[PDB]
Amino acid sequence: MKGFAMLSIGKVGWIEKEKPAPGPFDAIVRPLAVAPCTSDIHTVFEGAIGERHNMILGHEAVGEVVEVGSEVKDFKPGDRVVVPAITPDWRTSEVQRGYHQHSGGMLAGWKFSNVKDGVFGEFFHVNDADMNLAHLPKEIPLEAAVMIPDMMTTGFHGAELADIELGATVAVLGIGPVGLMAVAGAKLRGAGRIIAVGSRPVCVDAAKYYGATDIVNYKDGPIESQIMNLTEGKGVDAAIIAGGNADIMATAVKIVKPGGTIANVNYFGEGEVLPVPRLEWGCGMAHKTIKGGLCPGGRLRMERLIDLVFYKRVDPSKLVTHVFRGFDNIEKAFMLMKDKPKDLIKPVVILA
Amino acid sequence: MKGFAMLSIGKVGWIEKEKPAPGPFDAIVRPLAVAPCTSDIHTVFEGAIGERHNMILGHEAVGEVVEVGSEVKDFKPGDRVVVPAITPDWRTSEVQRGYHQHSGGMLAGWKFSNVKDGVFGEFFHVNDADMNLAHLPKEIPLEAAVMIPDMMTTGFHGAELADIELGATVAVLGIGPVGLMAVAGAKLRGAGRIIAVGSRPVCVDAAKYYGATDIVNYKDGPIESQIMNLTEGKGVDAAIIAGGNADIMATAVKIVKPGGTIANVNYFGEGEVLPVPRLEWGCGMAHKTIKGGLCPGGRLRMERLIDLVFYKRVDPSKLVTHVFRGFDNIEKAFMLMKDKPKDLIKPVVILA
Amino acid sequence: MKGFAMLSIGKVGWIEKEKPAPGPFDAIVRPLAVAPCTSDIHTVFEGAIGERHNMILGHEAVGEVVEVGSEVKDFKPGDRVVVPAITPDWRTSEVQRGYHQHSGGMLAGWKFSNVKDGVFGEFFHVNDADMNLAHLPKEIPLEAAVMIPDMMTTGFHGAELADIELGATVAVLGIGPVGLMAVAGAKLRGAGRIIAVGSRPVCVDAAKYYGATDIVNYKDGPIESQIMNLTEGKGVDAAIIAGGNADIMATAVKIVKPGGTIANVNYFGEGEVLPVPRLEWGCGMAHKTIKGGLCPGGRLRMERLIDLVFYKRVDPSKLVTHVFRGFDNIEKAFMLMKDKPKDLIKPVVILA
Amino acid sequence: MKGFAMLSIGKVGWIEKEKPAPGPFDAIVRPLAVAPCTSDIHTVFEGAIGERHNMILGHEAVGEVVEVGSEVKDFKPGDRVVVPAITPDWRTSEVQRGYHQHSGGMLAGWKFSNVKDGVFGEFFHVNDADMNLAHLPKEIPLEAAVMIPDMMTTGFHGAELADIELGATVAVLGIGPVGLMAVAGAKLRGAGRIIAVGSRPVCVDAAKYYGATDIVNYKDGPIESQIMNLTEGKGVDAAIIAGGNADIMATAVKIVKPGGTIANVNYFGEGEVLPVPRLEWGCGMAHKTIKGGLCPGGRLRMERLIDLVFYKRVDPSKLVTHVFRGFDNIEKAFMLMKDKPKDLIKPVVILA
Ligand SMILES: [Cl-]
Ligand SMILES: [Cl-]
Ligand SMILES: [Cl-]
Ligand SMILES: [Cl-]
Ligand SMILES: [Mg+2]
Ligand SMILES: [Mg+2]
Ligand SMILES: [Mg+2]
Ligand SMILES: [Mg+2]
Ligand SMILES: [Zn+2]
Ligand SMILES: [Zn+2]
Ligand SMILES: [Zn+2]
Ligand SMILES: [Zn+2]
Repeated sequence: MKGFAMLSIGKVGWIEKEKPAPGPFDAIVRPLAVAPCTSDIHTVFEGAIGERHNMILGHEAVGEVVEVGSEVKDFKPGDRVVVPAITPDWRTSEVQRGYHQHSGGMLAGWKFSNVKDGVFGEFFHVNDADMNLAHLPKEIPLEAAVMIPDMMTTGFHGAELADIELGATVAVLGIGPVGLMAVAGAKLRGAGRIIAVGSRPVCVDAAKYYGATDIVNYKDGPIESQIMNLTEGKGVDAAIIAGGNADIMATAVKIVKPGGTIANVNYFGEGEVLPVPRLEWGCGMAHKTIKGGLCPGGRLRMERLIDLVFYKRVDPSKLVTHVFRGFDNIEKAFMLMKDKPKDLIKPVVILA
Repeated sequence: MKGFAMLSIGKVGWIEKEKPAPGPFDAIVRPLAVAPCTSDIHTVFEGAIGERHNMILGHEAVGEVVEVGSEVKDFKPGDRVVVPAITPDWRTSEVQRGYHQHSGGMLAGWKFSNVKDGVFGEFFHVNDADMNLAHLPKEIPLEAAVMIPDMMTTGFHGAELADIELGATVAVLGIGPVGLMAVAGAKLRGAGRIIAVGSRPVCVDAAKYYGATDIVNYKDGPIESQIMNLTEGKGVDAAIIAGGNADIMATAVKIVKPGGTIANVNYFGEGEVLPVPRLEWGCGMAHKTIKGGLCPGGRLRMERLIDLVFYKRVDPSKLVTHVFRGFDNIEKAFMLMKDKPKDLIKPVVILA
Repeated sequence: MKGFAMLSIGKVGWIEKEKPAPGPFDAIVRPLAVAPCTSDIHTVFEGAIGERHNMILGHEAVGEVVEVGSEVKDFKPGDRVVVPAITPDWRTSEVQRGYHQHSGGMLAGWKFSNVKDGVFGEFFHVNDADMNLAHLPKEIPLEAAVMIPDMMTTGFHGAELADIELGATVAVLGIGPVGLMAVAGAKLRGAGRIIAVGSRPVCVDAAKYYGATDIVNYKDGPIESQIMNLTEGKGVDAAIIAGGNADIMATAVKIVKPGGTIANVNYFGEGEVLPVPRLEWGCGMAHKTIKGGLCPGGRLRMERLIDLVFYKRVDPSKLVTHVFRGFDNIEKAFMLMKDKPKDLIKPVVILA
Repeated sequence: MKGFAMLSIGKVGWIEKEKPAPGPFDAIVRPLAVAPCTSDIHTVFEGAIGERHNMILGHEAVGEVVEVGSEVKDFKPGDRVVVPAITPDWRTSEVQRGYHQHSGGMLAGWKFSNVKDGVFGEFFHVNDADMNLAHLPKEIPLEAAVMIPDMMTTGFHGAELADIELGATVAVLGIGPVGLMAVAGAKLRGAGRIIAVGSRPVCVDAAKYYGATDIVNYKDGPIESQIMNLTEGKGVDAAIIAGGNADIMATAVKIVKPGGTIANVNYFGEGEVLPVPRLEWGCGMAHKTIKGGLCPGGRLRMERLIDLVFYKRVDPSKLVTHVFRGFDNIEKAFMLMKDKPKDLIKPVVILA
């Protein structure tokens, strides 16, 4: 089996492994469309996950079931499905506590390209298919559906974590593809004014498209000072962090009103301490709740979002700026993620 | 002072009372636009709230502050403001418990046209100006603003009480002006498929406009059996009741899945017991939570929805089907509410 | 294998079935202690759950794992374990919605003595041992442990659903074994004044022992008015229904303040509609949230409640008012529950 | 009027000011018992809240209404009341958002000894008497009652923020007088195992009394490793921070399992950044919510805790280790808090 993988930190390239075999509850899927995530980049050229040798990359795919186990009941070979980035083992302690994201350990929900070969192969292995796969309606285009596995649940679980109230003002720090979905999520939660913080013209134009009402470029002065003016010094009702480094946490706390929420879905890789300003955090009493969690995965999550797209509630189409064909391009698309052109948001390779 | 009021049960007609005086914290407002509510009808021709003599009617109004109290600080004469239906007394017990709608009593938050003279007068009295009035931006049309005081908050509170989840399937029972806002509400909470239950063609055409994805007319079979078909027998994740009589509660509990929520914002007046089917209510264990409450009021509440319209989040314009002029029409508009023409949703009289 | 079962409605008696075989993920447990539930009585002598033939009864058991499936990993033969009444199939949809009680259907989480042979046999079958069993520390006495599987979770789930707040005033309608644990539940959620509604002298004495501060005997006038008296017409903050018929739902709504919550864990069998007084329910607007759900089950639920006992948080012992020995007795103890002696609360049969 | 106050940072001593005059809705109270707060110490010898000149200190008092406003209706001279540390202005925006602690600004609800003269005087001023005062039952001793205004609400609010679940394991970092009330609050939220982290013997003896089941003395190794052991490496379900500096935040995040809650009610005064270890915070994805808010104040809050004491649900008595008589000792008591003797927890001076 041919598959684009991580060779060792700082080194990738196509390799060959043995086609996976489904367990009684698993399914083997053949990619139809995939996408590279900035996370893979950090995983390969920054060892964000530790050292890994010959691990196929990728965790965002839409495929066709080619083989199922003896115990799979809802998916048969030939079925078109959307595959979640998070594919947990549903029979664990934490699944009973309500946090499947952490089934069997912190961030254990995430398997693809972490402790299991990713989706960038001629085939890949999905565990517990009846629990972790969702059928793909034929009316939803491959390009768009692939934004569902990770971009859309991360952005949306940003908006979810914020406890956004009807007509509340929400600030989104980081307008990348995840931020763009976090902006759409704030709009899906009844957000009134949505202040998107970003500087890429391609990202800002998309943000306005998804509901952004005010754009804030940091190259105009401090973010906390700009948001404060925009809100007559009232601050925002919530702040969703979708990107940036450690610092961005301080910004968040400073622009959020007392009793406000700061929801984080960004993956910090630098330093070892995320800054929480004690003065603006009411010396630990301003009731500014800070949240931060991995995006939900699993069938239901996928089906939920799939309806959101099916009923024109949101269209992830705008996130895809590049489209390529054939496996060979999985590599071209990948690198494209390492050096973000000013016209790039999210590339996708149809696998025809 | 001139004002259209309720004389005796079944009897209305213009009367004259003394122009009200502000307290140190209250304000006097001169209406700029108002709307009759079916409530008033029930209040007069059905004494839904008891016997009342010479009570100026109306509780939905957008006006101008003509006179403030000595202690009012955020409102002066000349200011255009939206006056919420619910204008509670913020210094009570229930306010500390978080239920201003019941400040000082059950539904005591509601004063206008209940224990206070309505807004259908040359002038009306608004208690606690700084806590119960909200500035109306010039860009928002009066026809529209007037829908915020009661229709939008009630409709929206329906969605709010429902505990909708991203992608969740919501069913709204009753597509009246309130139900229509409940349909926009659910869509504002990120509902996916929204099933609107109603028959009036003028109502359904709006329902589609506000997010309904499927129309269910009881004239085609039992509602419960239809929703069950549309949802492959899965049922809905939540059902908002915005109209109907006692029965409808049974429908609700029957269409919602175990674990779902039945949110009610409808005003039931007959019978003395609301039906909750034990069988499909899991014999008291299918976790189908039932909620029901008076719409929130107050400045903040209004502010929030004012922003929703301000940010083209939702447009209440479509609720206004008829626009009249001058006080005199407050009566034609009132009657018009009694006998709902097949082309009427919500009548509004401008400038008086 | 010998086992006391339900032959047909109104008829019970011992029968013999073949000893169950564990699936790769199940376990075979040998009871060490068990207890009859009023639900068995109704299930048999009132077909509360339909016609059943040769169905071993009982669902509250403590025992020893005698055989495990090839895939079980946390349980081995010889282990002492507490077995939850609810033993769901954790790989279902509703488990992703957060309601394992309804995994695969409304109330589907409950298998023992419903769709699966009960625990009143020389052996019984527990599905998904790692997800549905919990180790029993030797320091906890069997008489006590057996109260955890159903009585404890149900009563505690009463308090839980009640949304009790520190110092809140709770009322427990029905002080049977479940009400008793609902009384300890409220105390566990930091309830201040706890009003227990009941007449049996043996129950009231236990109620006082678990935290009730006032006793209300319906034999002294209408409950609704008596509680109104005790609370200067303020009413209670929440009302936990732990027994009664359908009429109790009304009493509940009537004693709860606007914004309060009615939490019901009682299994209603009569009639086909649970009354909800529209008047005192604010005509559908006093915000009186009504909740009612089956008790949670599974390993975790059992581990949590086990620690409560282990750390002397609560002592179920007082619930056990009779102790028998040997299977023979499983029948005498069964009958004992049909005709509640004025000195009975909960009988338990030791060792098998 | 005689009163012990803050002359300027680092300097204190009695001073004289004019007896305060009640506004239409206020009340003047004469102290019957009061107590020093570690915070006054910081506020004075560490300017934790800025420079201040001649500000009467203290915020924890039980007194006698000596004069009420013309508008006050629930309080008359002679009445014995408990006066909450937090005494907000109930007619603000933040109050409609449900955070009276921040009425008029961040932490703005805390007036006493912050922006208003404290309770350490012959008389003191209480704004909004009907909203911010609560009657003290004669059965509750003064020593005990003075522990309600700040210690109890803060400790309890810690447990409240933690989102503790029945049987959940909770850790309390810091067992000071507030931490002792968080240990009590945890037990009041249904906690099973409660791990108290502290070294002062008089504090641990009290900790055990309030429900602590395990004592962790940092002088035996790293707290995180000790808790990890005690918990088989599982970690705690919640961590309430009631003392320590910045670092303690790191400890919390390191001992709480994924999906756990770090609830802070500690007042941090050093540095400008509270540490949040990215590694063990799941790099911003371990779903380890961090909370932290000012203790609730107001009449209702006080009435709730008063009931808790009235129904022997908790007894603050053991927090009081010293008692003194007359004003003169308010200073002896104050200094007693600056240099914590090994036998001190909370000093109270009776008869003002
Ligand atoms: Cl704003
Ligand atoms: Cl559907
Ligand atoms: Cl009371
Ligand atoms: Cl443990
Ligand atoms: Mg579909
Ligand atoms: Mg505006
Ligand atoms: Mg243990
Ligand atoms: Mg009392
Ligand atoms: Zn990416
Ligand atoms: Zn109307
Ligand atoms: Zn029973
Ligand atoms: Zn203190």
